[PDB]
Amino acid sequence: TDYTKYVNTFIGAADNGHTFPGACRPFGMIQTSPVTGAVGWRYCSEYVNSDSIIWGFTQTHLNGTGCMDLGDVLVMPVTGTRTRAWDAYRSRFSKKLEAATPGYYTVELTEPNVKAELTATPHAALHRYTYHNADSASVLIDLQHGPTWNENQYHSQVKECEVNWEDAQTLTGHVRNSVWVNQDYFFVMKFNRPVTDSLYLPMGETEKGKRIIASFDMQPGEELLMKVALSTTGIEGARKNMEAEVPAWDFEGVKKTAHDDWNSYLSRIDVTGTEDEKTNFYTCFYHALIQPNQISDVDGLYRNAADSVVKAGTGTFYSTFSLWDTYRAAHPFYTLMVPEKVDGFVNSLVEQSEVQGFLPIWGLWGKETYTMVGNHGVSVIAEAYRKGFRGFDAERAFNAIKQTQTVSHKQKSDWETYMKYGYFPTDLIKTESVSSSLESVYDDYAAADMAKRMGKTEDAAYFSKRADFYKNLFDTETQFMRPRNSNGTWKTPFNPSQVAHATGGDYTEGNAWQYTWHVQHDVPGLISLFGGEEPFLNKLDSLFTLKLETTQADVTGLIGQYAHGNEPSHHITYLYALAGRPERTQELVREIFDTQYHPEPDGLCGNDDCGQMSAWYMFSAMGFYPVDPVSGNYVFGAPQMPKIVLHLADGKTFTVIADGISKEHKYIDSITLNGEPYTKNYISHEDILKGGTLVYKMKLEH
Ligand SMILES: [Ca+2]
Ligand SMILES: [K+]
Ligand SMILES: [K+]
Ligand SMILES: [K+]
Ligand code: NA
Ligand code: NA
Ligand code: NA
Ligand code: NA
Ligand code: NA
Ligand code: NA
Ligand code: NA
Ligand code: NA
Ligand code: NA
Ligand code: NA
Ligand code: NA
Ligand code: NA
Ligand code: NA
Repeated sequence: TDYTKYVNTFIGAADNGHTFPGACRPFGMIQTSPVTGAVGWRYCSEYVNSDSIIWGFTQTHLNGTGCMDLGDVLVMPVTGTRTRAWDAYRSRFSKKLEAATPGYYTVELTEPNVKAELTATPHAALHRYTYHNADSASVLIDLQHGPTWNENQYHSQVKECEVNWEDAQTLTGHVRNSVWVNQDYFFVMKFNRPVTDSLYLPMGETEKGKRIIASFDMQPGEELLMKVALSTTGIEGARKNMEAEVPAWDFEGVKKTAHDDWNSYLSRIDVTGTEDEKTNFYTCFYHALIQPNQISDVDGLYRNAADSVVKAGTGTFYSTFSLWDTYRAAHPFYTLMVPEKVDGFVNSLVEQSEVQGFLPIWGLWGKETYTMVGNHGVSVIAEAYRKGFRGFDAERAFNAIKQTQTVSHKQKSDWETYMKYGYFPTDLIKTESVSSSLESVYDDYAAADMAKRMGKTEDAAYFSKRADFYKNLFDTETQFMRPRNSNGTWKTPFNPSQVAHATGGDYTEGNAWQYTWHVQHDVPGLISLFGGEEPFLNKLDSLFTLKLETTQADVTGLIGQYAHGNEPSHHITYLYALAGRPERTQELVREIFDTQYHPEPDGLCGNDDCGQMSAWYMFSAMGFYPVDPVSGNYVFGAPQMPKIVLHLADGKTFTVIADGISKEHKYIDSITLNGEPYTKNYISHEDILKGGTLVYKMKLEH
């Protein structure tokens, strides 16, 4: 079966989603995709489905980020007049003739009257342009272009740019830009026809990039092929990358390689359901596998955070580690379904820690962006170790964890303050005091877990003490995780609904209603703080029913104050089950499936967040979720499709059956594992990997 047919790459091409529709390989360096715009300047995302103007095609993209992006090397077919203003090469296009499938994108560009087709290898983009008009057939190569939230930034974003025509078919160059991350890239670009003339357009005073119009001698209907390979290291690295992957001009072959690569992953799960269910699921699977992105050359060389070219220990170095999001479910998903990449990811995290002094917080292009809170590379490593991954040096990995959690670092990890108080005090830490505290607690728990498993008794005791610090922020009077002053008192006034954006506030992208539940490692301890299951459940009921009338304009993703697009919320629906009311978890997961994920461009409730929203969906569809990722226990909610078969790495299969699932039959009567009654509220990683059959008998009665 061809599972790629269920991937709709336009899903999430919207303000809520921030996906890209163009061609990439799983975990690749190239995401070659259209840049679109409308009227005025859009803050974020290079493509949205409602736009009807294409600026060109860039070679690098992040999937589902809030605003960070790469968007390097804009190319655009041009016909007619060669010299124009920088913004005058754009084109309308029809939706009818735009199409995509994993590894491939095509669109008809009305203005130049050119069809564009894009495919990709791990390090190269390959384009095929058909010039219906071949009048001064040309290509714009725009090295100034990049994704910025305003136009002033756009015209100043390049710090350095050098290009060279090596011959009539080959352009090479180097760009450094600054916006979201300090990025150096090098490229080799080749055309399959000789360039007959080239022109540099005049650049703005602050523009350090270049805009090149390259021309070709062509006739109507003729094709031009362009390939471009990138490198972090140098032009020779880019050349070697190209030679390894696109040595000639085999467009159909590259497209097929990409198709087959995607199917080699997607075929690891067989979903039975409606067409829409399969489209939702396989598109999620696709989104989860776009990143982390390989950025090393084919020989393992990469440019690291010290701006030095070095060799990856494993031969491959990855970045794009959106760890605040992904530690929660995307990383667990890789441990199950993409285990052969986990050791490589851990090695990449550790190597960068050894350069910068702490694990990547939000790693991009091998650099640090410091985005969001916590240090959740710690969870990823501890989880991998707990689950039996041994393709990394555990001593080096634990040293990275220990340095991360005990040596203070930017932007938020002031451990002297933290250990003085047992929390980050709101009066001393201007923003995110509570979110940074509670999220750091999880990392200390993870550190303790790995320490215990390595027999590091003293370290385990140290980190276990820190893992209890969540208790220091729970106000029993109001029953919220509440900001706390350095003098011990609670912050007043206190509005538990007030959303924080570091406008400021003590939480991250949310409020106390969400963060009160952020104790993934010790849900029993949190229940105890509440005074038992009954008051805990009463407070959850309030979370899911509280709507605000004077604020909170877009309620996108919200069920009361539960915010499905905000990652702190992702484990919350499962807390009902963990407090002895699983039928409510079952109802709520179904509600999320009914409302928050549809197989349409505008069908997502929120940005995909580098595969985290997608991994949430895939786990929840199977009926279990990693509330506590390091534990390797998956807490039951309810399956959402009739049957899901996992093909595991050793040839075993784990089959999930939602026996009798329907619109109203959404509750679980009973669970059997390998034919025997199963009464625990979770299933272990080990039990999944053993293979077999998990049958949820579905019912109406509740
Ligand atoms: Ca989010
Ligand atoms: K923009
Ligand atoms: K860039
Ligand atoms: K279409
Ligand atoms: Na425009
Ligand atoms: Na089109
Ligand atoms: Na011509
Ligand atoms: Na950049
Ligand atoms: Na021509
Ligand atoms: Na590189
Ligand atoms: Na994790
Ligand atoms: Na989690
Ligand atoms: Na992982
Ligand atoms: Na890395
Ligand atoms: Na990184
Ligand atoms: Na992990
Ligand atoms: Na979660």
